[PDB]
Amino acid sequence: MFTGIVQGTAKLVSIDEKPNFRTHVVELPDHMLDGLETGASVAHNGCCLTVTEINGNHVSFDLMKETLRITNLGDLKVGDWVNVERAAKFSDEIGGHLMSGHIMTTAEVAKILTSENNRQIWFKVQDSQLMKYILYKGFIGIDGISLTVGEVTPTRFCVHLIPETLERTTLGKKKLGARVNIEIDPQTQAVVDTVERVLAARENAM
Amino acid sequence: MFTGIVQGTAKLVSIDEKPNFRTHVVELPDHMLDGLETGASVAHNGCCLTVTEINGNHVSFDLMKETLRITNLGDLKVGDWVNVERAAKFHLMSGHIMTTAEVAIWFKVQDSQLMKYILYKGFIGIDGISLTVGEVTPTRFCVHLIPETLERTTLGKKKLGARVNIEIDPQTQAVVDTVERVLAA
Amino acid sequence: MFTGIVQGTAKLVSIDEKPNFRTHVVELPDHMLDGLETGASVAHNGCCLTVTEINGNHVSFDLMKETLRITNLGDLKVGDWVNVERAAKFSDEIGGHLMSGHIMTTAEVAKILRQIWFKVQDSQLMKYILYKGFIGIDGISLTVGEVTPTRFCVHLIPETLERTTLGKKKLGARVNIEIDPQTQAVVDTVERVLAARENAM
Repeated sequence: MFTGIVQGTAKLVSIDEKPNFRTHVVELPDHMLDGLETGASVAHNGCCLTVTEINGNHVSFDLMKETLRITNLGDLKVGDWVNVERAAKFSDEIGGHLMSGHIMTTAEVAKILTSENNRQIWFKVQDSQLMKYILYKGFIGIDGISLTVGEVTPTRFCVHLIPETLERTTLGKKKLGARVNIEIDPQTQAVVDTVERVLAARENAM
Repeated sequence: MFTGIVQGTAKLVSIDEKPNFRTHVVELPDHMLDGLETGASVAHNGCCLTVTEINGNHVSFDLMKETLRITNLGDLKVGDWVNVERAAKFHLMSGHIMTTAEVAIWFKVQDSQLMKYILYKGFIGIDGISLTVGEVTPTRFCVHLIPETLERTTLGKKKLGARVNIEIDPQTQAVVDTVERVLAA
Repeated sequence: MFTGIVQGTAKLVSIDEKPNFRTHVVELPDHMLDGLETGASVAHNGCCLTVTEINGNHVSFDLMKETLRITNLGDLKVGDWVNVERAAKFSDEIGGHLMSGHIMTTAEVAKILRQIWFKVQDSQLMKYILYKGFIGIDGISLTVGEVTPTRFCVHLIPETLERTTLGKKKLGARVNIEIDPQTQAVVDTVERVLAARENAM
């Protein structure tokens, strides 16, 4: 599990390609190393990966072709940067929302409205069926970033940013068109799914 | 995430106003400073804000356009007090303000349409305080407050016509929306 | 708190009966002993219990008379096995599906094909048991398979089957049930809302 509070941005240092997967080597922030052992789970742009090897501030991970296909991770190139977050423990506060690290969909940066001191981004969902999990003032995961859902529509939703966000993540550098990993708030999906089942159940019981 | 159990009140000691943006400096109780770091979340009157700077017990937070638009924080004046809560650990609150209400305790809901989420025997977030809804009407609702609560928050000091931040219970919102979308059909 | 991720199985090596309570001594997997102290919470078959004593790898707990009729723990005989899990630790990575170790009812295995069908003791609770939802069985975090107004099933993977005592259960066996807390609230909110909807009429 993750909080959506990015602990750092790591740069992609090398890619080792294989038939069924790809190896990603990142240079991770020094503070992220203590306690870091192989097999640990780190989120890359919100996608949960496991440590395979560590060398100084250089950490390794393997990506199955599914992951590459389904997330923006498969489009990364060396020198590119990702948001990183180590797994959450019971002693950590949840600065954001409780995130799985499970990416199924991506969204596209549809529009950016920049003004003095402010930045609002609009995203367009790939799966409109998913908008039902994206509520006004709700939570949403973006490239591993926990964010408040601004105005939403049937096909898009937007978010308002603070400087802090722009200074800690890669979000601010994403251009129009950019594909971002999306993660629906698990707790929200659960609520919604549960209601539908109840309503279905009741409909039949009639 | 927050619990809605206020951990303290803090005094606003500095305000930096820029177009569509403020930076508030609050003086935090020493017991809330423990383990606080920049980037962390703290809710001010139920509103999630992010620490930008720590100077002793003086803690900075930026307030952006939407925040200013939707909450009563922009109304704060130096020397004013806010309900503060550090982020939860292991009612469960998002820290996302939907609207504000006026003390009419009975509250007159500014955006009356949101009443569909304010229900009897239900939870609600008032200025960061988790509460259960008492009686309602189409335009307003009531909450029953207790002594410790009044003393430990700025809610006590809240006078007729004063505005409060309303956090809709995320669960209820999800349910309500869901129900309608379904039963619309 | 608990995750629904069973940490092991332990054999009941002793039962000391009293009028008001009972004492079960289990033999805990060695891996579960480091850090364990009296007062520690350990779930047995998904039911939260407290360590009264530690004699080597044999750990003691007392069980209230009520808890005994209410759960399957009362059914235990020396030599029987239980699912065990220590409550979570600060340092534990957040995982599983947070369960409180509180058993609302039990169910009987009614058919086995691994797909197990169950029969709930307190059937008013079926409204919290939903297809595709979560359910706690003898402290195991599972997913509800098909459901009837009477019974529900689960489909078991071979690991689980050999990490827990679930796979060893036979027809007519009683299992401890933990209703997903968040599901209750939701199920509850729903009905509230629907009510409002009619009352507002």
